[PDB]
Amino acid sequence: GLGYGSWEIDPKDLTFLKELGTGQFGVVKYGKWRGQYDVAIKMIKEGSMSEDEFIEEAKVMMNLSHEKLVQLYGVCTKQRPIFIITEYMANGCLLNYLREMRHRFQTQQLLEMCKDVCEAMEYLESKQFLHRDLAARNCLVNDQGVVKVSDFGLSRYVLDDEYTSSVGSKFPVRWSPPEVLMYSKFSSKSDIWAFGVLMWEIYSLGKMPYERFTNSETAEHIAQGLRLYRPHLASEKVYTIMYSCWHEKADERPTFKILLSNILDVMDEE
Ligand SMILES: *CCC(=O)N[C@H]1CCC[C@H]1NC(=O)c1sc2nccc3c2c1NC(=O)N3c1cnc(CC(C)C)cc1C
Repeated sequence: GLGYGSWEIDPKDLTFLKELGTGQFGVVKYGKWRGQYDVAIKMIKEGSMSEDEFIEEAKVMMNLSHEKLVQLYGVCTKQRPIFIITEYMANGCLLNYLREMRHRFQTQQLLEMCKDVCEAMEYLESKQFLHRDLAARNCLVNDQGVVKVSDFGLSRYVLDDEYTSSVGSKFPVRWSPPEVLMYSKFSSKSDIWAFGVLMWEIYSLGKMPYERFTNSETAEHIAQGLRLYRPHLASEKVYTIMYSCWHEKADERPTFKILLSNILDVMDEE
């Protein structure tokens, strides 16, 4: 209506129903939009985000739409704190979901989670949009068990320097390729590397990558050409796919289109 652009949600249209917890940007709630539609609401804690830059980018993100990508519905910007409104993912983040042993996953289900994420990443790649921080902690699970990619691109607007450079105590070292750690060279191939680590997290049921190492030791391990190794639940064919994401030379890593074909082949063969 009057006063709200196409990227802007009227917060008065929101009904807050349940607090989901607190993340890095702040509190996340479950609610309804105009009484009928499930939504997630992330309340951006003040001082945490580059808000004017994020809002301009939110206008571009409104045009990103894919079955396996968490849908941005809009932002609430007239106020502090601002809200990010999205489709609701009832089973929470993939990381905690993988760690609940009660699910007793079949490997067929684990590969489907990889395929879910890979389709979303191929879509983002087809739009020349880097995620820049892909990890199981960022993927979400809906009430049907479908995995979708979330938080895409948001690291660009984080003001806490501990998060934004490899020198920082909160940088995702364990998801980063050597050229990121050594030179800060981000590209589609640093998303590819992180996807390989995500595949490892999935088949490891949510273990920390390099769980016996510090970040500093992980960087040295990776820099010397050493890698994660095969999770007990990964077949040889599955391990070949995730390992292909970790070529020291970025240009020898596959695209998300090639990974998708490889994953579909293994689904057929297994
Ligand atoms: C393992 C990670 C974890 O523990 N997360 C916790 C942070 C607060 C409580 C936990 N979060 C959630 O359970 C959920 S459920 C859900 N559904 C939809 C969206 C989200 C969501 C969360 N947390 C979220 O942060 N989001 C969310 C993600 N990404 C964006 C950005 C846009 C462009 C997609 C927005 C939201 C609301």
